[PDB]
Amino acid sequence: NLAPLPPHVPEHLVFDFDMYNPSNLSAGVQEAWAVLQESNVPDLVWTRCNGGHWIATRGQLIREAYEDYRHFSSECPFIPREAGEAYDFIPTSMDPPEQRQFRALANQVVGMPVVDKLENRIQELACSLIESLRPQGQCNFTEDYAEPFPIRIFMLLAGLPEEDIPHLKYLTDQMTRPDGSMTFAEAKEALYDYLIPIIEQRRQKPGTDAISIVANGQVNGRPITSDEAKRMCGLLLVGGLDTVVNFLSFSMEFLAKSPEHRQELIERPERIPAACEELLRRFSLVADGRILTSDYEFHGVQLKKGDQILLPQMLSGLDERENACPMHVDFSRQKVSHTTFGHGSHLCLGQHLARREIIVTLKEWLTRIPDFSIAPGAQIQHKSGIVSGVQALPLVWDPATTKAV
Ligand code: HEM
Repeated sequence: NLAPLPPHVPEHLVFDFDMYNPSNLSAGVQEAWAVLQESNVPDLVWTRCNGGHWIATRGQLIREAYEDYRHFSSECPFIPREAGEAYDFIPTSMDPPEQRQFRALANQVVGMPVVDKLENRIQELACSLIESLRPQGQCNFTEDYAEPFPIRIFMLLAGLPEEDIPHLKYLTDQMTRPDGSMTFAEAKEALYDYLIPIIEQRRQKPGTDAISIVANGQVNGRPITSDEAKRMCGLLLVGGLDTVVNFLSFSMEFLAKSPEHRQELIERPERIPAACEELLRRFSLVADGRILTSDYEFHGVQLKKGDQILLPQMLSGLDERENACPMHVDFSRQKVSHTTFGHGSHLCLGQHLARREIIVTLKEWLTRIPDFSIAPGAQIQHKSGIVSGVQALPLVWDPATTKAV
């Protein structure tokens, strides 16, 4: 379903990419997107799918667009428009200078100091989940570890009941990888029906959980509103539930297939940090955009006020101009260039938590279960959207090759 080409678009710039169902999906998600970087594709293209929108295909353009909030506003950051429209998360649907005050608070909740404090639980929970898995010689990594690990830590941070997971998780998924089961607004509403009561309850009787800190926070010398708090917490949930979860499955899927990569990490543990970076570049998975605040001419292409443009954070690091042999995983690259956690003022606050969750998992999984692989005849399927994912990850191993700790 291609929408009719708007008048201002040179037909030579058309490239019908469907962000929700790329063509090469079988080959893998990062691979399906990278077709945008082939020689036959202009740097800046227009796609008639999902209502028509621009796509910047190169690291350089993406970084520029992200730096430029004057022209490229966060107001309507999701494609399609109804989604970017219904989207009112804070600080994500705001531009500087307004953005800054909400950012500062959100930072209080997810920042470094919080990670440092939660470190022992992270380490505790991972060791526990793995040890539990170890003797089975088989899981569903996606359901068995990728989901529980990050979510339980979040539920811990937020002081929310583990029981709300399934419900919460469904709504989150609807937003990033729309099912067709519910629209963005319907989905936004449900997450909101959820948060409302809790926030109220934490304004009256504050805790030490993330929600309490948000609900009772100060912004521009005055108290945050209830609606504002609802809107921050809404974002925290989606990052908490939907990002780390998917990243881990790509990395684990990759590790299950590359014995040599596993080994390197086992023998030269000092490399874990460099490898985490490489994996964040290679298995990057977020694609959001911006809205043109006016007519603007960008790299010789005429953009019209109101046009949306996708600036796929995923693409910067896969771009050959940025990284030689981009599709190749090399833990010892001189420079790992990516924008996996974004670029500009909206640079991801949860990056610290995310990095801690990844490193712990690698170090801990490798220690106990150094040798594993994908279940014979399982066919791994990726999914595309704002946040790309893995559907299921059937792994098998010989219990006799594991090590208890
Ligand atoms: C795999 C890990 C993650 C990746 C790849 C990721 C990616 C991103 C991206 C690309 C952005 C900027 C979007 C934009 O400019 O439109 C962002 C922003 C944000 N992320 Fe992360 N995210 C991850 C994990 C997390 C976690 C664990 C949290 C905290 C629970 C989180 C919280 C946030 C927040 C609060 C923002 C907004 C910052 C602002 O608007 O100034 N993210 N993330």
